[PDB]
Amino acid sequence: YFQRSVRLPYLRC
Amino acid sequence: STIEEQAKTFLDKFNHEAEDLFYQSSLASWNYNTNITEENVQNMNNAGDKWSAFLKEQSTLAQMYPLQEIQNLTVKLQLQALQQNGSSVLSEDKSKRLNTILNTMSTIYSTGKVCNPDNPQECLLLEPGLNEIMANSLDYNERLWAWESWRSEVGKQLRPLYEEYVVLKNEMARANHYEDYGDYWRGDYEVNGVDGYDYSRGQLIEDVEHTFEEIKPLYEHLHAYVRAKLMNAYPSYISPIGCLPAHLLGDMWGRFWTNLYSLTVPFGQKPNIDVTDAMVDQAWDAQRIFKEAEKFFVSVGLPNMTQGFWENSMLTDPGNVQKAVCHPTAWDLGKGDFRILMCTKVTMDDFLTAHHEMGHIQYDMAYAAQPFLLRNGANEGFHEAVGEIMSLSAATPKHLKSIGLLSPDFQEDNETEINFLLKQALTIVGTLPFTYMLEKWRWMVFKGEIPKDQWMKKWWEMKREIVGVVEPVPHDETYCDPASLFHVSNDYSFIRYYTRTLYQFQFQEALCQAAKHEGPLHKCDISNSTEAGQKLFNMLRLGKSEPWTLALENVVGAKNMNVRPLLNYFEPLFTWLKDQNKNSFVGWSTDWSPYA
Ligand SMILES: *[C@@H]1O[C@H](CO)[C@@H](O[C@@H]2O[C@H](CO)[C@@H](O)[C@H](O)[C@H]2NC(C)=O)[C@H](O)[C@H]1NC(C)=O
Ligand SMILES: *[C@@H]1O[C@H](CO)[C@@H](O[C@@H]2O[C@H](CO)[C@@H](O)[C@H](O)[C@H]2NC(C)=O)[C@H](O)[C@H]1NC(C)=O
Ligand SMILES: *[C@@H]1O[C@H](CO)[C@@H](O[C@@H]2O[C@H](CO)[C@@H](O)[C@H](O)[C@H]2NC(C)=O)[C@H](O)[C@H]1NC(C)=O
Ligand SMILES: *[C@@H]1O[C@H](CO)[C@@H](O)[C@H](O)[C@H]1NC(C)=O
Ligand SMILES: *[C@@H]1O[C@H](CO)[C@@H](O)[C@H](O)[C@H]1NC(C)=O
Ligand SMILES: [Cl-]
Ligand SMILES: [Zn+2]
Repeated sequence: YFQRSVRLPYLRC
Repeated sequence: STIEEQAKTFLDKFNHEAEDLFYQSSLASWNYNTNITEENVQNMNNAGDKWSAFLKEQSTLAQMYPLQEIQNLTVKLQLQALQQNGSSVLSEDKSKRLNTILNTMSTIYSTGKVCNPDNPQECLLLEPGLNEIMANSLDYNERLWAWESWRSEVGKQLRPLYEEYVVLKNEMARANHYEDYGDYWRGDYEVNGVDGYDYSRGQLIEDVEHTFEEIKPLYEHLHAYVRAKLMNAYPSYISPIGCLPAHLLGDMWGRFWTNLYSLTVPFGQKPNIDVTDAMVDQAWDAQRIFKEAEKFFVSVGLPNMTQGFWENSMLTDPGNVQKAVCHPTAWDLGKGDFRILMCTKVTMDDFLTAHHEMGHIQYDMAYAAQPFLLRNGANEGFHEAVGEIMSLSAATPKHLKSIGLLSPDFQEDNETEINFLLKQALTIVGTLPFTYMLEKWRWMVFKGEIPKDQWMKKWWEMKREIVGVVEPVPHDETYCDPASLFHVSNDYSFIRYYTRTLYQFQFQEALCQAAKHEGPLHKCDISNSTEAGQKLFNMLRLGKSEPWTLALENVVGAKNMNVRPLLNYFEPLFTWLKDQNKNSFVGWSTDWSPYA
């Protein structure tokens, strides 16, 4: 999952 | 040009590129989640590479413009967000290594399967093979098999990977001048320089533990009642002074006790407030469920779903041909693109979840007009709370009667009330000790307070001491039982599910006052109250342009977590449990275990 976050751009699906 | 004029020019450039690139990446991610194929994995991996590189470079550029010379607070906020180094502090080799560890852990969990000891040609996965065992089996031995096989086959694989994961994450966090990775995670609640609305990272631990104290008595009584009814369902297997066995809690870990309702319902004669049978008898499908959720959100004044939602969403399992990631998710891709992915079943759980995810979507639509980095929930718990208050109203028997899942000739009484509150408690209240204990174990491990040779020791001690749950089989340090849960082995912070639960009741109290609700809070449904909808929207449209403390105070008039609304919600059930437990023991001994 992609995210509008500089600190956490990508979450493991 | 002034520093701020340059900053404005830069931010407009960054926002345009970010929108286009984020839309592209989310399209690839959607393809992979809807269609699990090697090609789709490739595309998503490359999209992620591009996304992270883009953010590294833009953050580097945004470093130029000093914050002290910026007077526009919207601009200042975007800059503040874009200036965080994050995981970029690690070396290319070390960052690559950590990425590979996270990817490996995810793949292990998703492909993990266990095979029957005899006839080991047919195997079971977590989703769905082992999950249905843990949810429905009434056989102590079959459940114990699924619980122990899953934690041994899969947990032991993740144990060394988790060990290195701790080291590398701690290195990144300390490089960003955080005490440890747990501190880095707690950063989500931090607020600085907002004149009395500030919130420090240490403050969250104190707040969580202080509220958990007040939670403890209600949980103790719920626990004693559950223990009693579990003895009726697993005779000879449960002590009346002991912890509960970990495989008999209704799912793979006891994260929710929802599935225990059928063994714990206090008044079986009264009509079922679990409307699964009503939905099936009335031939509901996922279309019906989601249209009902849409109707709910319209009744409070909110927009109904876009045409793109009904065209692009995935509301049912595609079939055996193409696998999908069936974790219910609400997608906000940008460019007016909103979707939901849910492999929807005709159950109450999915009816409430549909309401929850559509709540996520309504939050996203409300803050769409904000700048890119501000199109977010106020904190990690705000989105979950927003979905949970929707399900709070949806679960009420009054609401179920209004949509026809209870008969028109249905009457509330104190017994049906007790049933409703108990079923609510099984999910909501049951998850609190579990969530606090898991996150506390992680926090201590990251802090270095639990040596490796004691990890599974300490964890299970905490499980007995705080959750009141005991392992059926002794577990040495070859195991990694925490990593056997998706969120732990996929690097998700977990304390949000605690903070969500408090926020939700505060929101609900406030909204019900907006709806002029008369009665106990647990009888409140906000349907048809455009006033409550307006009140919630005023906060939803904010995005995260204001710190979470102020955003909370705008709806509930409080700057912090408050536990009182939760207790008021469950007060009648608390009383009934205290009376029902008058002959039972309340509490538990850490020393009783099934094996010894
Ligand atoms: C999901 O992935 C599969 C690949 O495994 C795609 O299937 C191919 O689709 C193309 C057209 O897009 C066909 O020409 C091929 O014959 C298909 N191959 C197989 C093995 O099925 C599929 O298109 C992807 N998308 C969806 C929605 O299924
Ligand atoms: C910060 O700068 C933004 C521009 O990025 C300003 O936004 C404009 O504000 C005026 C005032 O309502 C509007 O008429 C414009 O249409 C807005 N345009 C854009 C492109 O955003 C904002 O007002 C500034 N904030 C402060 C406090 O001065
Ligand atoms: C929200 O308002 C609608 C319309 O007033 C309600 O639907 C009506 O419910 C009454 C009884 O409450 C029925 O006699 C009508 O036939 C219903 N109207 C329609 C168009 O079906 C709905 O029940 C209200 N929601 C709640 C929770 O009371
Ligand atoms: C990010 O790191 C660079 C170099 O280490 C430093 O100059 C900058 O101040 C850092 N930014 C923050 C927000 O810590
Ligand atoms: C969506 O809501 C509108 C009002 O906002 C309502 O008139 C309409 O019936 C709904 N959509 C459809 C397809 O009817
Ligand atoms: Cl466990
Ligand atoms: Zn959620």
